[PDB]
Amino acid sequence: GVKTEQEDVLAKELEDVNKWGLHVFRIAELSGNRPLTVIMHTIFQERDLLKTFKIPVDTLITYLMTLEDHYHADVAYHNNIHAADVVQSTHVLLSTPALEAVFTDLEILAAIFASAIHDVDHPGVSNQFLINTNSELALMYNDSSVLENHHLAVGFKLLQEENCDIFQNLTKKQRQSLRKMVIDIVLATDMSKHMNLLADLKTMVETKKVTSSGVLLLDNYSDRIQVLQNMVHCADLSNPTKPLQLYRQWTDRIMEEFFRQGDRERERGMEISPMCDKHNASVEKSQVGFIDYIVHPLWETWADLVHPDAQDILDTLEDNREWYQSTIP
Ligand SMILES: [Mg+2]
Ligand SMILES: [Zn+2]
Repeated sequence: GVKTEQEDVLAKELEDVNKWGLHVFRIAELSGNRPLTVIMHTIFQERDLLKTFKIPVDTLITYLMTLEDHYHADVAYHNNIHAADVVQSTHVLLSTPALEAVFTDLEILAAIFASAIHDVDHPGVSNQFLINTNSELALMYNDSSVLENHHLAVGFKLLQEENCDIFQNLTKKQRQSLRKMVIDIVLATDMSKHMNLLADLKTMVETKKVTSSGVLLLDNYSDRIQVLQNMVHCADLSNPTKPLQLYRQWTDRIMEEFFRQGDRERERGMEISPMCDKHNASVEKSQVGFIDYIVHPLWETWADLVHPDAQDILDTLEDNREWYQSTIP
């Protein structure tokens, strides 16, 4: 009737679910490689989303396990642990004081569902690799946000498996709005969209308006979805902002995945993609470059939007950047 000793240690780790720096690798081990299922279940309960959207709990668990099973266990980075991490990171960003009572239950559901599906069935190679090899996926999506289109299509298609339709009790109006937001969020995870997303976030910080209660004013769809898009984008680019023990595990994983792509490119006589050549790699210099050109400008702009809620996240990012700089040989 009550939990095993393993289930109890897992539940104690899940008490950090509202904190930046959750031990997500430990949750992966303890859950029997079910980090996405257990973290999504915990967040759905915590935010009362089963009651709000009348999601049968058996349907939720069946869908979450099905979704987790369509992440590839042999992919070192773009797997269920990364999905779980982005979900939990989105969950913390949604709870930021500057956004209190800003977003509806449906918008919260969209951002979390989007986070959960955002990399499903990732083959561990880039859009460019799928385009250059003339893959079926690239043919299907006309070389345009190939992986991100595929993630969405799989995330939604899995709702049609036996007892998997977690949206069965939503009205058509709820479903159409949820779907448009989830699509808008996942398509924005394509790094080709980063510069336009960041420009729009900066424009929003420059024209920023606050309510009498001190929270952000977002009074049109365009502004609301832009913030959710940048939020899930920040969660996706949050590794360098985590405590260094977590950041370094993510770096080991992305470099294993990139080097594997580089090995496949070299064996096929293809040009080796940036940072994918294990014989010509500067892990440390690449991380400092990633932080300086991509991650820090994004998180600095996010920190301005929700000032001062993200100051400790930005501090961890700057400390991690200095640590990698100090190890450049
Ligand atoms: Mg992705
Ligand atoms: Zn991702």
